[PDB]
Amino acid sequence: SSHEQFRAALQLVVDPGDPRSYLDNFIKIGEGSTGIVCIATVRSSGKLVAVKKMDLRKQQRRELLFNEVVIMRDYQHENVVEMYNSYLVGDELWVVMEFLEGGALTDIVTHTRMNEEQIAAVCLAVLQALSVLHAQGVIHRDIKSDSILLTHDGRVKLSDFGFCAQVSKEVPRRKSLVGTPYWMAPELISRLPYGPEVDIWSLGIMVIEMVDGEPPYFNEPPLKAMKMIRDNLPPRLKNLHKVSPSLKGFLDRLLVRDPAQRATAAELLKHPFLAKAGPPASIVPLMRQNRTR
Ligand SMILES: C[C@@H]1CN(C(=O)c2nc(Nc3cc(C4CC4)[nH]n3)c3cc(Cl)ccc3n2)CCN1
Repeated sequence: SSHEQFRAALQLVVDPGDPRSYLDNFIKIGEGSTGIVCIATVRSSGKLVAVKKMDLRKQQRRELLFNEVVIMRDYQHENVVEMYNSYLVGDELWVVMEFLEGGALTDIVTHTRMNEEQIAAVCLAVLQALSVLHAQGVIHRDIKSDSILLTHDGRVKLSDFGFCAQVSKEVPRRKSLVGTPYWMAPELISRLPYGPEVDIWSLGIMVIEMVDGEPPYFNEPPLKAMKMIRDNLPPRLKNLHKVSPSLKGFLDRLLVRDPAQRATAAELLKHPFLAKAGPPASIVPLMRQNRTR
């Protein structure tokens, strides 16, 4: 049947065997839309790893977990969480990854104000990842603060590629409605042909997260937020008058409704706002203390 076909297919691109041959002491530390994140310990070693566990039977778009394992195989980039191995355990896909001990950007945003040196540092790190991914035809399609992980020394890496897509010379655009409603680009909510530009819109929403502490429409039912994103003017900062002209001029190039006028990752990397971008040390205080907005 279709599930057995897909499971056989997935078995062909993952590593063989059971990672319980070398992983001990699984503990759930978090969850996302497709499954849970555990920490585990390499047997006979002190090495800590993160393991994503996704039940195939619960997935709305199982083919995109194929994309994650395949496209991100041995992807080595300073701003991308490293994937080590993948396995099929019963009806679950397990993906063994680097453990980032600074936590997720979501936790920083909810507990503290960030200054613009810190906001620019985070944006620089994400756009360096996206600029390369987009040049290779990879659309992430789930950019948001929960997809951003930090090290204790303040490095910033992108993860959560479970919704990603590959575009090509032959098939340069997608139309699938995929992502997290409050961060979705309007042309994607509209199921119009779209390219990597949808990640740039989502980054704009994450910038609003970093400035305001939440995305626009965050307490609205998700279908209503999607209707307002699709139909209304781009959402604005609640704290509009507390940010510099540089940051607003930057944000104005991300939250552009027309994908053909929205800035690309490579263009944004040249923007004057990112000359503010602080070094890893500027991020470190954000994981150790809180400062209300
Ligand atoms: C849907 C997921 C849910 N998340 C967590 O559960 C998650 N991941 C972490 N560290 C990771 C994650 C990974 C890959 C991605 C396995 N490596 N290191 C965390 C580290 C600390 Cl200190 C505190 C809380 C954490 N929560 C954050 C990412 N988005």
